[PDB]
Amino acid sequence: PYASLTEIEHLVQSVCKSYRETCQLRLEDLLRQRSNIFSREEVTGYQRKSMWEMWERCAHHLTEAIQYVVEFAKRLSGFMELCQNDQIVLLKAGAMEVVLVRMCRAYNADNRTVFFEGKYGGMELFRALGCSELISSIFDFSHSLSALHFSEDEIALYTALVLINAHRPGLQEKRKVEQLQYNLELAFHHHLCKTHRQSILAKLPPKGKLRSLCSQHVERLQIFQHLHPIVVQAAFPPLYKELFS
Amino acid sequence: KILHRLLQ
Ligand SMILES: COc1ccc2c(n1)CCN(C(C)=O)[C@H]2C(=O)Nc1ccc(OCc2ccccc2OC)cc1
Repeated sequence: PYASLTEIEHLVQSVCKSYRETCQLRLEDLLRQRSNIFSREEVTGYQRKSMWEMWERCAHHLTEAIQYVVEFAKRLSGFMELCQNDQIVLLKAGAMEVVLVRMCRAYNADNRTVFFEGKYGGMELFRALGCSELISSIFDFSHSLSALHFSEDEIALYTALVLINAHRPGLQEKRKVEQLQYNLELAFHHHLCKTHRQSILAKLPPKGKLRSLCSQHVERLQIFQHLHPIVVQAAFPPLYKELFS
Repeated sequence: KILHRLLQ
């Protein structure tokens, strides 16, 4: 339990630091690359790729993103003090949710494009995946977060809470995770109060929204795996399969 | 498998 303001502010700076250290993509880099947009020729190229090649490429890049989220957790105060069961439960449920939130940084609301393999492209880039519902949902979600003008520090505190969620089924030290979650909640809300940003509280996504996105991801994978079981077995990252089946 | 190994 964090009692003084100085303690709470120490948590804030600690969380923000752990975040900055474990982003794979610098905000500055993503912003200054925004003019670098796939041409119609390249978009057509993406649309002509097989469903299985596109899934493999997507599963690969997401897996790399997940690895940075694991590093983020390993650097988070409190997380490494939890038992290994609980560490795994939190990452299993939360890693993809954190990726989805971090993705808003790589999203340009001005033209509805996302950073993918070196350039920005709209959602039509992903048509070969055969999961437009999932894709447009992800895009709408990133759009909603972009409208809030999330700061880097807000992203750090919000993703720490996404991860440190005491309601995850299968936790052995529920009360310990609860205490960590509460301390992080005070840190997030203190920072918002300090920065006159508490108006974002009502505008943050409803809890089950992130869960809906991860469920859709799993559901689409299941269908893909049924169509291409050898591809998943032979060409999907081991970590990705472990997390998503 | 992997998450175990990544955590240590
Ligand atoms: C977390 O923050 C970010 C943001 C962007 C990127 C990264 N990290 C890592 C580096 N990167 C590269 C190298 O391209 C970017 C990326 O992966 N882009 C990207 C990948 C997949 C997308 O939708 C497909 C999809 C999404 C979710 C679930 C299943 C899916 O289909 C199977 C859309 C964009």
